[PDB]
Amino acid sequence: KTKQGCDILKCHNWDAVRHSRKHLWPVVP
Amino acid sequence: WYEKLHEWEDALVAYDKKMDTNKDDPELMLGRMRCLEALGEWGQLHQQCCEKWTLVNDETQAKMARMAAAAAWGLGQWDSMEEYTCMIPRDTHDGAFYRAVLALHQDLFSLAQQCIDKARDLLDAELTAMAGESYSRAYGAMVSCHMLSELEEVIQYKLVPERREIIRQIWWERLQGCQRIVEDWQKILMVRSLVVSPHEDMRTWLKYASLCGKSGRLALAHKTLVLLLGVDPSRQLDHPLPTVHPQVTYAYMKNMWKSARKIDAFQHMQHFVQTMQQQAQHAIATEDQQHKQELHKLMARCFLKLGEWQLNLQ
Amino acid sequence: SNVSVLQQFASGLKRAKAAKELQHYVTMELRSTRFYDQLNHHIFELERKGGILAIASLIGVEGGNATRIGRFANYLRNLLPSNDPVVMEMASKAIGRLAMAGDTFTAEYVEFEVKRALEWLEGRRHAAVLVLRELAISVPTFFFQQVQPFFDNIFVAVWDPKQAIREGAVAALRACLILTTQRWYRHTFEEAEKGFDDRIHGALLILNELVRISSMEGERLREEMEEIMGFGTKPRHITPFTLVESRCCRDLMEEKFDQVCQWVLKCSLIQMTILNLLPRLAAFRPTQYLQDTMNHVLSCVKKEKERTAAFQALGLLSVAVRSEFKVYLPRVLDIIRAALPPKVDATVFTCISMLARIQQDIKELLEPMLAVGLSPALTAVLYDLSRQIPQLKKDIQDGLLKMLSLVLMHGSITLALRTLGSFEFELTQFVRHCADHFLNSEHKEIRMEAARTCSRLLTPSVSQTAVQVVADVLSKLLVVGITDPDPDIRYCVLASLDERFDAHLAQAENLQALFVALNDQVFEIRELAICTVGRLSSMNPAFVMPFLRKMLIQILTELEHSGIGRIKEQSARMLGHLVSNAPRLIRPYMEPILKALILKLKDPNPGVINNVLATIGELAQVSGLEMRKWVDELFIIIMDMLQDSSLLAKRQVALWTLGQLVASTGYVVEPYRKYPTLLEVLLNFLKTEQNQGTRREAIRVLGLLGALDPYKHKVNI
Amino acid sequence: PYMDEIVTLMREFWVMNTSIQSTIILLIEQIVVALGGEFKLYLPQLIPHMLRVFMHDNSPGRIVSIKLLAAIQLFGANLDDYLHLLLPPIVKLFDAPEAPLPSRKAALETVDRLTESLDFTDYASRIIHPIVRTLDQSPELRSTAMDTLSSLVFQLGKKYQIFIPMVNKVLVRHRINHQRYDVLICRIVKGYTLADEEEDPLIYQHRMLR
Amino acid sequence: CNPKSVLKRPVTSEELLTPGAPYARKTFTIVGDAVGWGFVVRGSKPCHIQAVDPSGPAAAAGMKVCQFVVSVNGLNVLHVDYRTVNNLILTGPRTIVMEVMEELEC
Ligand SMILES: O=P(O)(O)O[C@H]1[C@H](OP(=O)(O)O)[C@@H](OP(=O)(O)O)[C@H](OP(=O)(O)O)[C@@H](OP(=O)(O)O)[C@H]1OP(=O)(O)O
Repeated sequence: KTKQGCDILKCHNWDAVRHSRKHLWPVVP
Repeated sequence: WYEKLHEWEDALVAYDKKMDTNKDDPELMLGRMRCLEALGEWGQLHQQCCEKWTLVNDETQAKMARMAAAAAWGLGQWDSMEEYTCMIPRDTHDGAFYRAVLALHQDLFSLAQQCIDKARDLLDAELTAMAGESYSRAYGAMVSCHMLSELEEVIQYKLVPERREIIRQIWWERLQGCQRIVEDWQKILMVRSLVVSPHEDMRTWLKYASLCGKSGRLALAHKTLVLLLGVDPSRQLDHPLPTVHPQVTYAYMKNMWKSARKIDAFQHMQHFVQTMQQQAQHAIATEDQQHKQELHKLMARCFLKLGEWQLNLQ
Repeated sequence: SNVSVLQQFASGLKRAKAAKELQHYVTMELRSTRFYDQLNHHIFELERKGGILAIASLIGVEGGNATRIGRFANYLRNLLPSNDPVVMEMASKAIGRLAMAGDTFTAEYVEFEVKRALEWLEGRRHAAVLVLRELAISVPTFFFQQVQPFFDNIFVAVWDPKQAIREGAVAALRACLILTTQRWYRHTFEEAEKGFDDRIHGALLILNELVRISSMEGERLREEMEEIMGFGTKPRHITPFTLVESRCCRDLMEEKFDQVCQWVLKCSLIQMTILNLLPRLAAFRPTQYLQDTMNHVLSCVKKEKERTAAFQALGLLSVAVRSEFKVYLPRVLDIIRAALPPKVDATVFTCISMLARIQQDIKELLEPMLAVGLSPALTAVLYDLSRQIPQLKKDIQDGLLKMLSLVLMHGSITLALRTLGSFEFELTQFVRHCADHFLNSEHKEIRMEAARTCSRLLTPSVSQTAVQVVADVLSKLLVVGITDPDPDIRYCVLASLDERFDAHLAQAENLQALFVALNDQVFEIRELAICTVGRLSSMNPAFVMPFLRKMLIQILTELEHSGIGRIKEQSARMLGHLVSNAPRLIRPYMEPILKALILKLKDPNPGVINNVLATIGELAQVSGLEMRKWVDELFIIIMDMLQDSSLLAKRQVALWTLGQLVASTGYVVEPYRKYPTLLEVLLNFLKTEQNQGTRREAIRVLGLLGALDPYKHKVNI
Repeated sequence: PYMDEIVTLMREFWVMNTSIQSTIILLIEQIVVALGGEFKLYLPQLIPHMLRVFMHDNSPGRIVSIKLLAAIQLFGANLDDYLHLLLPPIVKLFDAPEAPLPSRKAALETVDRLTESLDFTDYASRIIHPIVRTLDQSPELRSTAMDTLSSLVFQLGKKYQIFIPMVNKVLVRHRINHQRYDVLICRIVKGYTLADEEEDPLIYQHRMLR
Repeated sequence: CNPKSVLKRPVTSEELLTPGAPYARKTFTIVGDAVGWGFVVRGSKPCHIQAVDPSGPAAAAGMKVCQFVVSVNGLNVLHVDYRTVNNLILTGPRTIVMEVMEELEC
């Protein structure tokens, strides 16, 4: 649920969604 | 006269006789630098150019600049190559190529592109005139433009990491068409060193090492083998040769047979082949597609040399 | 076809003439010959300006090699005998332009013209000088065939009792002297000295040319006055297709000073020449002489028709020696102190800028310059002074900002907007108000500059105080870029939205505005729009990709179904932009695209071929080591366009794509054996071709393929 | 099964300027009715011949083009992937001043008639701009051109709202008062509902049919 | 062996900082070239100029070998390593604003 938490999972070959639900058309920055 | 014959080993001793007996004008010393560069001994060339870089005429050191820069590049001392490069004339083919490679070291890709383009037009005049006689005459310049196209692939090598598996595949087959000359391969292989270290491709350096021993100097062919191994087998003789890199150590044993050791090589060959069978077996992992076939192929060569050498000895 | 051409020629002969000539050149290049020749003959016989302009416009476009040279040679000699008005000067330039086309008979025509001009060397001397100068400029090599007779002829023609004739001879002599110096000094000095001992402007002009040729230090300052990123950037992944005078110097200076001191009020041509000669002498020969030159310039500064010449001369002297004008600069400042407030003014700003290149004099002089007016010279001079000498950057910025704010409160307004977007300033209030000019003003010129300055004024691009304003002004630009009537305004708006705005154009609302621009009547906007969405596609693929798939099929539909050479050329160009800009998306679509283009090359029009070959160049970079099964069947098509080229078409694209699909595929040494002619033809291209771009490409192809030893060349024959 | 040869046969004998032109056009109108939905399989094969009739036609008054514009209206929804290359030739017909007036009349009519069965939302700027430069140019095409524009504003939802300042400038200069266009603009400037704005034109057409 | 060294003066620290009389500060702006500017600085504390290409653009606009620099492109670099100065100039624009000590033959 946090940017810091997603980085830990990425090291162990686990991906996660990096956008909230307020906008239904996410854009990768 | 020896330089015009491309015979440098007796040229160096000729210059030493005229200089060791007595120091003379800065013309004989410049001749040695043209001989040390051809032989490929950057260690002796670097100390001569650095010491003489101060007490010479400004015009005299302009000619010395190009040879001094090559010596610095060969030893990897990039802190001193910059000083020598800035004095090479900028209106010559060698004046742009030697500073284009400087930008690659310091990661200046935009600047290097203009230098490569600048060198192409300067080399154009020297190429059209030579091409008017015959292709054989215009070969010393065509190898120069071959090296220019290598610098563009160096830029691509450092940018896209996904292509560093076919870039070092073109460089192999492209080198199979060039004339088998030690001097020509010495410059080409030196360019392919800003990105790929020799330990990353023994398939190319082993071929160059064989070329130097077969037709040129055995001393040069010997230092290129200890570099790949990482240790010098000539220092310690009782200890067995390194087991890793079976292809590299196989070439080293043949070098001993050619030069002076027809008995020590045979003893080392028996130990090397003996350890191969144990290494081949006791391997749970199966790699019969490539590794097992390649290992078995090396076995036939090793056994064949045993029969030939034993008959020669006994 | 002929009726419209005849009507256009008559209208141009009698801005309308320039527009007609440009339209005729475009139509002639796109595309009858007898009708055009008959119209030109009638125009030349009758008027004169239109006939010369039409011939010049058709020169270098139709492609006349020798047939057009002969017809134009007779026409050129017809107007050479009589020195017509300034309109005939274009005919002389047109003759020079035709002679510079590089024809076989051009050398013979130049020699014939030189011989004819030599006899003439004021309805003959003036025409000969202009003709000789045009020939020398167009063909410097042909002008050196006979230079000794030209110098003797010029020395006698310049002595004639005329004023405008000497101006042309001096320019012709300077051009000849420049050509000689680039590759007679005693003869020129002796001739000038003999005439020095009506004979005022001519003598000074000859001496001025020698001084400028001998010393070019002062010429650089004059050129600069008349006129007024990074080594560490990574390349793009997919690159698309692209002596005697010095010895006799004190005597000449003494003679010039005596003439200036004596001929103070006795002779305007001499006064103008004296001021011009003074800056050359001051720079070449640097305190009695300096004081006398300043006094003469000061006397002519207040004189009529001489302030502009004196102002330029004073600035040149100050640049040559700072100590000489250290205390004499106040006189120029005092004279211009009340002159600026009183408001011809173009030279006033030029003198200040020239004399500037100490830091306290410009502190108060800025106010008088502000009230002088808004002119391009004033803005250029102020910007140059600030960059060269940033003594008071805040003071210069404050004055420019104050004037700009007052101007924008209520054609002159367009210059103010350009200055704001020209260089950096120290701005959220301006961008909000700048979004009102183009929404209300109906002038087309003001909206073109208003769009450009808005994008450049958006430099501040994590706080919710500036995100709203930049997102608001960006909305208006998108609306104007798609809802403007003439395509000229729409074209500049989309060009402003460069790669820098990638992070802000990915919003859902902004994407809809760009999607409208994809289907536009003009191709220049569709070509630009498709490139923008391609880069923007990798950012928000949920919106762009569904629309691109429908668009991609339509591009390939036009290639095969529509049997029109113009449409196929149009679609192929757009295809190249899409692949060269969004490589990742097009990578899985190699097979449908390559097969379509290959069939196009083997059709049983230069426009289509030059574009499909360029497109294949980008397709060979995106798909590394994948375009391996088509190289064998692609070399045959490419090689036929180089070897045995029946038509001298554009081989640069074929050469460029040949070396582009071998550096990525890996096919290097093998082609030298299958085609035992590729090595020979590439070497032949070095001597035959003269273009620098093509030559630098043939060398690269040779390096990429290899450096095979000469023996293997013999084996391959 | 035999349609492949028929299309191929017509390719050779359809010379651009010959007495056998109208029977070829009349043959097309009978074929499209027969297939009635699957004509798109063979439509692209005859497009290149049809393309060079709107720019290379020596018939007096452009009767051949007019007789062909009436045939395009019968295609209806058959052309969906071919509208991108067949529309620019149509829009090039009613903006050229030198074209005969009856030919320009049919080009305006064939768009509004084709609107009833196709979606022109994507091709918005392609045909809106040529219309706004025809109202100020020809004072005799005011009535017929507004009908085509009005038939297109209906498909567009609130996305047309940004084009109002373009057209409002032309109308106040020439005093054009069209009843139907007045209704549509009112619903956009001031809200009417929420389920009607930004509505897909094909869904609305299907709803009215059923 | 590795270094050469050019300037006679061993150290110039605390001397350039004081209002030295023999020298006079000057500012040089050098424009880029197709192959590079052609100057090298190899001074530890003062960052003195090591060598200048005689045919390079720098030699055209003065820029003699025996010079010291204190500020580059506005930023003051009076007390930094030579390598850091090289990093800054490369990262900067093509045109470089340089201040030269230009000792007056002393
Ligand atoms: O010079 P030699 O002692 O007779 O060795 C040769 C030589 O090997 P090097 O590359 O080490 O010089 C051959 O290479 P070429 O220079 O002639 O190309 C190589 O042939 P390949 O290049 O085809 O591998 C051949 O190998 P082989 O025995 O497999 O035919 C090998 O012979 P030895 O390994 O038996 O010494």
